[PDB]
This record gives sequence, C-alpha cells and structure tokens, in this order.
Amino acid sequence: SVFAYESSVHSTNVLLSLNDQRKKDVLCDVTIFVEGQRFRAHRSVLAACSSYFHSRIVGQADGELNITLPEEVTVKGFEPLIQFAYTAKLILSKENVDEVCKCVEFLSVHNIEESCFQFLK
Amino acid sequence: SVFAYESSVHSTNVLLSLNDQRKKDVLCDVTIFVEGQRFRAHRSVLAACSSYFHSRIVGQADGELNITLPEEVTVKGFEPLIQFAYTAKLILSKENVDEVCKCVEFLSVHNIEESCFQFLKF
Amino acid sequence: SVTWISAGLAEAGHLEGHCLVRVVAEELENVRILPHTVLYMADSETFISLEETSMETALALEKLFPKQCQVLGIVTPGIVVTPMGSGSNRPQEIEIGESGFALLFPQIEGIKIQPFHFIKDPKNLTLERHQLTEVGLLDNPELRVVLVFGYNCCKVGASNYLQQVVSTFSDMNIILAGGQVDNLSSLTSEKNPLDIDASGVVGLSFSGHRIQSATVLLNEDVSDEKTAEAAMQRLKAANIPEHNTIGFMFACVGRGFQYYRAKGNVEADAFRKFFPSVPLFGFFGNGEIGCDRIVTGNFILRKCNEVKDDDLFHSYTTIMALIHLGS
Repeated sequence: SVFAYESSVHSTNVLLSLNDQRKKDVLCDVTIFVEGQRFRAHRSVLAACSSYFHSRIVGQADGELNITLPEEVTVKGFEPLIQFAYTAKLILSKENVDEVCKCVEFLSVHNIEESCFQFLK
Repeated sequence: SVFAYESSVHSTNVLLSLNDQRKKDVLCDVTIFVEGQRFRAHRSVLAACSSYFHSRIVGQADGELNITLPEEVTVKGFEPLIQFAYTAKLILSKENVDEVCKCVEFLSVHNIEESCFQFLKF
Repeated sequence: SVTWISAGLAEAGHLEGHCLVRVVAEELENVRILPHTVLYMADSETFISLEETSMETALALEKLFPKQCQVLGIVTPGIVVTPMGSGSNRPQEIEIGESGFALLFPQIEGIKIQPFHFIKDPKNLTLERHQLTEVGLLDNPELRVVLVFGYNCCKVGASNYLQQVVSTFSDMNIILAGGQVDNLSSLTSEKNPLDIDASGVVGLSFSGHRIQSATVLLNEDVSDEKTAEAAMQRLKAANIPEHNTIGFMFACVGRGFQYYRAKGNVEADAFRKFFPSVPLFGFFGNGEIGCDRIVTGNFILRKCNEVKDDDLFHSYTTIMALIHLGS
C-alpha cells in the first residue's frame, strides 16, 4: 500500500525559473569574467552541466568568485552554451557552429550530442 | 540556418546532479530546521521550487541563512516533499498522506496538485 | 467528435437478421463523420447460426464499413451500452440478450490508434521484440492508454499466455484496461483468414500527446449503492475533463443482478450521478485487467506494486476508465 507521484513538467519549470533567476540579479553567486564582458550564473547548475567547471568549483570556500576562462573560448561560442545549460535549447547558425563545437569538446558539457554535425547547409 | 537543439534528457540529469550534490553536501549553501532534524539544500533550487522559500530567501546576504519552520509542519511530511523538490518523485504511504498534503499549502510548492491525492485508496 | 451507434433491447424483431447489423445499416446512412477505426462488441448469441455462420454475421458488418477503415471484432457474454443521441442518456446494463454497440473514431489530429493481434501457437517462441514495435506497444514515447482484450483463455497455457504477453509491454506509464472475452469476429489485417478455434490477445493502443486517462478498481469491498458512489467519487477527483471523453466498464459475470442485492444498472447509474454527460461502453467477461493509476500530460500516479506484477490480474471485480480521446 505505497503509491508514487512521478511528474513530467517539474524539471522544465524549475530549470526555466532558475534561468529567470539567472537573468535577474538575485540568488546568483558566481560571475564568469570572459574576454572583458561579464556573465553571471549559479554555482549549482554549472557544477552539473560539465566537468571543467566541476573540477574548479568544488572545495574552494564560499564568497565572491571569478572563474575566468582565460583565452581559449570565444564569446560567440560562449553565449549559447550557458543558454543551453539553463534552458536546454541551443542557437546555432552557419557562422556559429565552429566556436560552439570547440567549446563543447573543451568544457565537456553533457546531454549534448555531436548531432551538430551535418545540420548545416 | 537556426536548427536549434532540443534535449529531452538535459533537465532530468541536471535535477539528479542537484540531488547528488545535496546528498554529500557539495556546495549546499542553505540549512533549514524542521523540529530538530537538520536538512541541507540549495538556495536557488528552493527559491523557485516553492513560493515561501522565495519570500524568506530573497533580500539576504551570501552568509548562510538558517531558516526554521514551525511545529505545524513536521519531518514526516517534509522528507517526502523535499525529495520530490529534487527528483520530481513523491512517494506516498498510509501515514504520509495527511501530513504531506498539509505541508503543501504552507509552502505552495509549484507543479504539484493537491486534488489528485484525494483519489488514493490507502 | 466521436460518434457511437448501439442496438438496444427494444428492437427484437422476429425476422431473419442480426439486430446490430440492421441498425448499423440504417444509421450509417445518417452518420456525419467518416469512420477511421471502429470497435464493436455484441453478445454471444448473435454470432451463432448452426453451432458457431460466424463469418456471415461478421463479414456482414465488415462489408458496410469503409475499406480503408480499421475494424476490430470482439464478442463478449454481455453488453453494457449508452443509447444514441446526446451524452445524457441513462446507461442500460444488458445481461443475456441481443445487444451491441459500434464506436466510430474519426481522423483526429495528433492521435494515432493502431490495432494489434498476437495469435497463440501450438509450439513456438513467445514474442521476440518486433511485434511490440510493429504496432507500437514499446519504444513509443507517447503510448498512454492500451485496451488489451483476451479470448479463449480456458485452456492451460492460454490462461498463462495472457500472463506472459502483458509483461512484455507493461511497467510503462500507460493504463491497462480490459479482460477476457469469448471469441473474435473480424480484424482488418488483410493477410489472415480468421481462425475461430485459436486464442490470442487483441486490442487498441491509444497514442498521442493529449490523451488523458484514469482508472478505478471496484474490489470486493463495494457491495451497495453508497460504496459504489464512493468509488466513482475518487474518479471525479482526478480532474479529468468532461468533453470528448468516453468511459469503459469491464466487469465479471458474477457481478450484477446476483452480487449487489436484487438491483441492476447500479454501476451505470452511479457513473452518470457524478459525471454529468460522459457516455459509457463496456462488456461483461470472465476476466479483469487494471489497477489504480492516473496518467495525464503532467503527472503519473503508479502503484509501487513491488512484488512482481500482482496488481493487474484481478477476478470478480470491475474496472473503469476515462479515456479523454482528444483535447
């Protein structure tokens, strides 16, 4: 006499609300200094989407943070990545594919397949 | 040439990684008391999962906030609920139904409907 | 919109011919939608002319319906049916006596229905994998309702055949419904002359993105009017919408006039007591399939049922359903 309650929309709504939080100041507790401009995110999602952030986020004490990606990544290839991390959609164009593909094979972001391979042209 | 990627597995895995980070205290930044049995969670997850941890979580500092809940909620109704808040799966049992339903309205946790519970045989 | 045609007891004409075939001949002239898939049931005295004859009655209905339409033909010992007209007709529960209904499903966008049939064997394998992919019981991310039926389960092995065949496509987030019936009449597969002596499993496999469902078991704990109404109150709490839904009621031949004291049309009356305009169609059979479960666009309320699968094959009970075909 034990019953379950398995939902199928909680994950998407919590991810979208966390993305709204991401776009609105509060509850954001990490800043991604990239190439001069500023990007602000969470210290919980980024330790779940990939392994480069995971290996650099753990252990260190709480507080103000810069986790600057030094030079290798671009910005045109960076903006879609955190959008995919927080919302699970991508924005690819014929002038965007190369840098995004370079970023995925570097940061080792999961739940993204190499299917961004022949969709072009 | 906007193809746009869509992954049906990117949300479940993120919420499972959040659970795994919760279990072994991997960047847990909020401590909550219910009676006394210490629980650990994430500030961001509860800032959107419920609608009471969005009015008692904002307007604070980076220093860890230790929020406490009154005796009107107990630990028999929260452990089912906070586990659903991270895994999107809420186990129900005979003694659970009343208290787990009573927990909801004091928190107004989203994406859960409190009318389906009045269907179980139990 | 789904449209239904039925044959009541008030048309027992003393002339050569099936009652249902007569109604379906006259009524199909005034039908408004084009049928695509059809499910029809009739009682087990209107498919016998000499000892079985069966083809004559079966192919008669298999001829009027369009060639492109898909027909599943199932015969049960008892028909429970709502008459024509609107959704407010009082359901009539028919024990032994010529009755039957035909359900006309039109072309609905985004919802696809496909029959399936697994014939039994003298000696062969069970089901390798492909028949569950040929029709769509497995690897289908949108399978939400199935209406498994079974026939000629009397022989040993065949009784356990229904035990084995169900487990292949179970354990998913789907609703099972149905039971055991007498025999089959007509299936539109165009590759097999139907054998009356062989047993198997047949049914519909609803699939879509908005097909909501609901199911309540009626165990041996309900024996009077108030208890029956309490059970169907649980169905109302599921917040299943009213319009574009069809209801099903599969029960046991041991339930009805005999079981509840000296009354009839008791389940049927309680269904429309709390549900104001939904129709009702179901059969009486020698077997039961179902559990307690609600599946909608968002939530699933499975029973943890941790033993193996002992939450499906009940006996001497009744199962309901609230298949919300469409949106």
